[PDB]
Amino acid sequence: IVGGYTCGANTVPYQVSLNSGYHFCGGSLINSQWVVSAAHCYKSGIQVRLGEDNINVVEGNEQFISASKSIVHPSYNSNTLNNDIMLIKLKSAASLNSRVASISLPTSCASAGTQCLISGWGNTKSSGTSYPDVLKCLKAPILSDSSCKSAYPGQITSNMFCAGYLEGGKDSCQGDSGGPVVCSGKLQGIVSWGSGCAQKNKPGVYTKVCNYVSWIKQTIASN
Amino acid sequence: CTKSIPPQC
Ligand SMILES: [Ca+2]
Repeated sequence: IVGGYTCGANTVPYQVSLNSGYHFCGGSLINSQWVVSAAHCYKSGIQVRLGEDNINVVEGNEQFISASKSIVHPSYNSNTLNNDIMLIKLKSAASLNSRVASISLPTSCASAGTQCLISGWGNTKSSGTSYPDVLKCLKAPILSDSSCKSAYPGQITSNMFCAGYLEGGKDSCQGDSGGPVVCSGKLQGIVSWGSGCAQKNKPGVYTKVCNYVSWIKQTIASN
Repeated sequence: CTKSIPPQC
């Protein structure tokens, strides 16, 4: 997160860290056994870290659970990043508490201008690299589809939306992929891609979760 | 281009 703020310990209890000896992507807990992330975050040997704030210090509320299944969307395309969504099953159920809790799936799609909360442990610099120990937060609006497509001609599908700021300085960045965009208590977006971070006229692009609710529920029911 | 560690384009 570039241009964000320190969330505060366990203020985003659905935020998880995907770990392979280092943090490499985020995710969102949607029930005690399942995490929503981005398809491009797929890799073997994932450990899901819940209840984290400082991801380099043991603070007492962590739960480390290995991923037992990883299910990319059947029509994911790694070239276009269309359908950039993935479901991770935890080897064992997480213990739900005030610091480890799920986020609701949307019942309808969000409108342009809705304010959302974007969070993650990604790079905090638009030029160079600085990775934070503690979770970072950013309040950001959903942009109109017309502005999104003007920023990224030929690249925005009906399963994507832009959020953030065209003036630069505020964005998700490397390490935030797979994590949440939450609007009115609903998981509307997944951090996916963009041209750089926090660059002028290059807002962040996000997987449009409201298009996948049926698929998410069927996948959970059958795995 | 993606916001993973490492990024993919
Ligand atoms: Ca920790």
